[PDB]
Amino acid sequence: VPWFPRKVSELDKCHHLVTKFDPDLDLDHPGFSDQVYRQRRKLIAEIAFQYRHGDPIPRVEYTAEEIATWKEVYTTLKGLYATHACGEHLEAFALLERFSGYREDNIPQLEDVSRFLKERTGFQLRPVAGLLSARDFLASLAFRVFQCTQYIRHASSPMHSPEPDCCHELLGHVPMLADRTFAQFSQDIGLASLGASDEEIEKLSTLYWFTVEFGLCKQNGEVKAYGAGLLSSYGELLHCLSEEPEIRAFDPEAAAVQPYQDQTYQSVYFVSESFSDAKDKLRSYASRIQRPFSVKFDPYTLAIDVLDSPQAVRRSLEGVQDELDTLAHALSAIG
Amino acid sequence: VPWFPRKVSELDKCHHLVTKFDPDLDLDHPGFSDQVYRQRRKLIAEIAFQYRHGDPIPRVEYTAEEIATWKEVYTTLKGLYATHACGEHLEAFALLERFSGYREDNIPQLEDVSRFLKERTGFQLRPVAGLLSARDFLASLAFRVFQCTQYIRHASSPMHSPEPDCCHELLGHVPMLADRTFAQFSQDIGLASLGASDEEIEKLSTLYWFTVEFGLCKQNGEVKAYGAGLLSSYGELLHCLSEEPEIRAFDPEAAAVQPYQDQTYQSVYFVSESFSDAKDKLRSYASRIQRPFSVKFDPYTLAIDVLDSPQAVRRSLEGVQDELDTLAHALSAIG
Amino acid sequence: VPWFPRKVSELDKCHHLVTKFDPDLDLDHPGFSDQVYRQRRKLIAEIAFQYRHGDPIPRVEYTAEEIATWKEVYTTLKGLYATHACGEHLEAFALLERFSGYREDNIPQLEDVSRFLKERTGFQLRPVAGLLSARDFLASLAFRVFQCTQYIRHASSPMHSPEPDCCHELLGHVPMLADRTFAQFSQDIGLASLGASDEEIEKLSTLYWFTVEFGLCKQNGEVKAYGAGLLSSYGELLHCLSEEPEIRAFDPEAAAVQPYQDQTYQSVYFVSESFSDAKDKLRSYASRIQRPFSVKFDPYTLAIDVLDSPQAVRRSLEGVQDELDTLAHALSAIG
Amino acid sequence: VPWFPRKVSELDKCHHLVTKFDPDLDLDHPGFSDQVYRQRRKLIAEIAFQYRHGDPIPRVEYTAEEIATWKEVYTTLKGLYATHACGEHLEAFALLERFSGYREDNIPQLEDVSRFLKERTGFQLRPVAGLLSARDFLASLAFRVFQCTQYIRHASSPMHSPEPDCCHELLGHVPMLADRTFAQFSQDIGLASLGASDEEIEKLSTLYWFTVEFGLCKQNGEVKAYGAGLLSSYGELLHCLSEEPEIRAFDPEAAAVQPYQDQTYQSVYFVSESFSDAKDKLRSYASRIQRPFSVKFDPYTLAIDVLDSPQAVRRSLEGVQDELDTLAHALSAIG
Ligand SMILES: [Fe+3]
Ligand SMILES: [Fe+3]
Ligand SMILES: [Fe+3]
Ligand SMILES: [Fe+3]
Repeated sequence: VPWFPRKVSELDKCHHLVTKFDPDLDLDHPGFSDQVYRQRRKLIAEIAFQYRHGDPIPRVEYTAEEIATWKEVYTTLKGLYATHACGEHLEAFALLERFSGYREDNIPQLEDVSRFLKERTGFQLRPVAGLLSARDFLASLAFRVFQCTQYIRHASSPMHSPEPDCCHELLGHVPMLADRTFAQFSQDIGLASLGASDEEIEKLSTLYWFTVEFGLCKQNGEVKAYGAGLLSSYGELLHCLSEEPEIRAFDPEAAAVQPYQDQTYQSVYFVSESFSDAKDKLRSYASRIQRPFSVKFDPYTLAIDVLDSPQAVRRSLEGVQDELDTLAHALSAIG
Repeated sequence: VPWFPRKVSELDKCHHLVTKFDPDLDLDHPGFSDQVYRQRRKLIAEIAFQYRHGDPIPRVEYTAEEIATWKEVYTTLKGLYATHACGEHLEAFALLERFSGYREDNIPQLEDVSRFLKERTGFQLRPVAGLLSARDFLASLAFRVFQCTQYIRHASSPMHSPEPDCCHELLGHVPMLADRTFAQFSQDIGLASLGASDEEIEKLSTLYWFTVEFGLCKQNGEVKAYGAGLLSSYGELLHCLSEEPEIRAFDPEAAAVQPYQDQTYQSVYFVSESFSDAKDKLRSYASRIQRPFSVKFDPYTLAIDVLDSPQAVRRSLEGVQDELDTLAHALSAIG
Repeated sequence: VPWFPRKVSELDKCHHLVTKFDPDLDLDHPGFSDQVYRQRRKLIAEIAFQYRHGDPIPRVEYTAEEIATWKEVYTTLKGLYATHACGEHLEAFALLERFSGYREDNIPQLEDVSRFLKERTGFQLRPVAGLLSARDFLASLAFRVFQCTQYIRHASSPMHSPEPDCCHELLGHVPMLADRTFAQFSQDIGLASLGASDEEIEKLSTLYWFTVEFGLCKQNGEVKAYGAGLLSSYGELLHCLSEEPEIRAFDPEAAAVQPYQDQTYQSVYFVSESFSDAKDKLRSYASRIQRPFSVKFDPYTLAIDVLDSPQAVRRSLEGVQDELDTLAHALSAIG
Repeated sequence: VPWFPRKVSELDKCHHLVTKFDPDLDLDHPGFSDQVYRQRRKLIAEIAFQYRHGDPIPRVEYTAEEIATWKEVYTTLKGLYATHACGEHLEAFALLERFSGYREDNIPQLEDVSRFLKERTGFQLRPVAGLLSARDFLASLAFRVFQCTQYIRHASSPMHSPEPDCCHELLGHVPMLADRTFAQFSQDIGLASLGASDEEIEKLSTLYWFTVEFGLCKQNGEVKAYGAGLLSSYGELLHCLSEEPEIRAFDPEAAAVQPYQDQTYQSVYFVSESFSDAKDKLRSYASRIQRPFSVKFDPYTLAIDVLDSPQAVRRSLEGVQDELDTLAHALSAIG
């Protein structure tokens, strides 16, 4: 049986011995002349090392050379939201320009966007250095905890980034995460990954690559993009509605074993009619995932309840009935 | 219509113009020769002033004269947990001696005990100076937020305290709050106080006085105490099972308009068979609480969904069916 | 594990193999000089001989003396329904008098009152001569099917009957069965009795003796009677609220093993605050009833679902999800 | 507001002043030389006139020539069930050949097949002469009551029938109605027609024409037919899988206003992936149907609860938790 966390406190200690105190190279593209950026890459990874859950995100000081490229990705891509982007993202980004502080000059710290996501849907961002485990990033996302990075792509590559940075996720991930039914859907991707096998971790990350990271929506009839990495780079948002890639309909099995690269612009895409339809289709795929149990996210204590017994489903079922009797008493109150 | 909070971010700004920047006197008993304790009372009042939600509780430095009285209330009342105290409190206090850091010499800081309650039930302790509003302390309690006071009673009164301190709540309130059934019960007391009138606030606070603050339980046949203030003082825990006060059965309306004082050891007590019997009896009382709506705690975003329409109950009921479809897909998985 | 029916057609064969084609004597009191009444009992018994489920009840002919003692029990007991009887039974009796055909001169046949119960709550009266198995009558009452006797007590004993007749059941059982929550209550006793062992069958029939057959209610503060046999005989309805019997509170375990006779007017009675509270106490008793499975009454096909696996509870919960999506769409429709 | 029934007893009273005591002609094709068949059509039309609910179906005598065309349709169409027909029908027709009494020589009476539908899903066949109101046949279907015709098409036209006969519905309708999901699905079509406007009756009947009467399924990958009239006539069952008609995908609104004829083999068909997917897609279409309320089928009393208030939704919701606490105590029983 593969391992999965139980509390958000247990999310740290068993996912830092595998993901942290690791001396990482600069980028997988080997060798940069960016040593003062590498020390900026080294200090930015050391914030997530001593960070434990419940402690706040320590704020990041920024020099102007990554602020100006944060400005360069801002003024390009915010103008690129009227082009080909999801309309749910447009109202979410308008909320992020008022609440979080999405601007050209000031890059928002990870705390104030985390305080935004707890007030909208209850997600929180979690600072982490690497994407080094595909399981642990998915196992955290079940806890309504999005693993996020605190670094920026380099000024030499301001448009295409081979690794997810704050320009990737604060503009691509978390404006989708401010949606309610997407955040329940993106969690149920991670809710299927607890104790899931390594090919199921791969299949869910194959699924996660094509309906959250790089996924195309359909709002008001017209097809728009809602993927995180689609709304993170310059030409790919122009590429997804362009027709030299092909857009399949979103299927569970076709997104389970889909081949994918990470460097050039992706060929296969998955059109999703709505975030709820992605949630209904993840309900079909998470059922057939073979597992000796299943898990329910217990959102009061923000934990995971293993349903490895009929008795465990019962103490979840009264957790439904204590708030369904709330609905039974609310329908008496209103009227 | 009275005012009630909507988010935990809105819990601070509309409950500090009414409860904070108030220059408080030392104690309601007028006149102490405790000026170096009054500046200690003043600095412990100002830590909650600029405290905003989402920020952690800053740690408190302690001089030895309140350490020794924290040591005095510890070695007496932990010895008084075999006598007349709840067994559900007893295993909880055993968890509080291991996880939170309860001992003789060091008083546990508020961050470590609040991070404990995130792991158990999802309550959090929130630092506040005064008990200045009886509505807002109940209005925060629906948000799974317990208003708590970071000061200590004076060394001249080590046993009886006229005001709730850390010796009141960190030994009386929180080890009840770590129970799952009592936390849902104590929140439903606060869930009736949202938008409720001032005599309904007073009816609920008289109810809160007799089934959370001073409430007596019944485990293993014998009657024990589970009240917060009962498990907070020297002689009162020996007084509640004594027969010179009378213990009534816990009733919805006979706890609503029950008279109460605060100085003398209390006469009337309310025996509760279990916390679930306290929960279903609050379900009967909060139903008849007259209100233009009812409110439901949204445990994902830690907020309140006001159900003032049939449409508002639906967007809760979609959250119930997405919760139940997790359960139906779990019962397919287990078996 | 003993035997219990699954379909309503399987209420017939395995409960007529043990309770039918039995040569029955006239009364358990030894010896009547009433051979024409014996032929009446024999013909009434062979009405239920070839009766299968889905067939209507064949109408019963009545001569002058059973019509006259029906008039006697009707004009005594309807006049006594103002005396110490349930007001819910009073309004249900008014509904029976305008709907089913309750009058002094004509005794109502079983078909019209059965069509009334399928109109109100969905019970059906089902003709059978003897109560020969205490297990099978309860296991029928699981199916919302009340086994019922199509004969009349003796004319020389118009007030006290040693056996349940139409003057017993049509006066005491069926106007309680037309109530919603008491029907769901009395169905849950048989739902507890499905596949239960012999001393569990004895305990559940013993409970049924004290909360359906002879059970006492409390409406508007005042104690009244709602039991079947209490509201079936003349002197017992005035005896039960007299003080020479003792009335304990309704308890799940103290009604399970409570001793009882049947000839003398009963000593111990069980006051119930409401039929809903009786339903909660039967829920708490039926929880602790030891059984390798449970059963859910599926009221669409009127059948019984064994929950002996999490898969069975899943395909039970899917119908709950259809009927709750019905409510979630209804709350969108209304507003 | 249009009129809708409330009980199954009230289903007869206000759907016989509008559909019964009307002298109907032989066929809509004007003029047959079939006077002794017209009296056979008349006596079948008069068996439904004095029919009431709860009163069972009286048996129908059959002479040779309606048996001889029942001989003809049973040899041809049962051979046409391995070809192009739904496999869920095939196991149901095998269930219908065993239980109901389906054979070549004896046309089964309506009582033995209606006793089967109460045994599987809880539907019942209700004898009626004409389909004269498209609302009332839909308004009955919400009650799990299928309006059905106890006559047979003439021997001169034994393969194509201009009107639904016993060969239409006992081979087409009821072996679909024995499915658990389809009976819930076909009721939800009728559940949208309560108090619905005449264009909504027409929109539902055009919907009912294309997903129950003439609807094509997709079982095990291959496309098969599950429509009632498709599995009722000779050449149409080979026509629907043929390619000179076109089979659209089943849609909510494209089935609502879809034009249709009745004489020529139908052009447009609606492929449905499963009966549950048709139930999900009727959940989407009947949601957007404008109505002053919605209706819930209360399957205990076999009646309809009109949900024109939040209070009416609440007395449904206590029915949910009453059988959810059944499920909550079942998950404790099993384990
Ligand atoms: Fe990302
Ligand atoms: Fe307190
Ligand atoms: Fe009886
Ligand atoms: Fe038809």
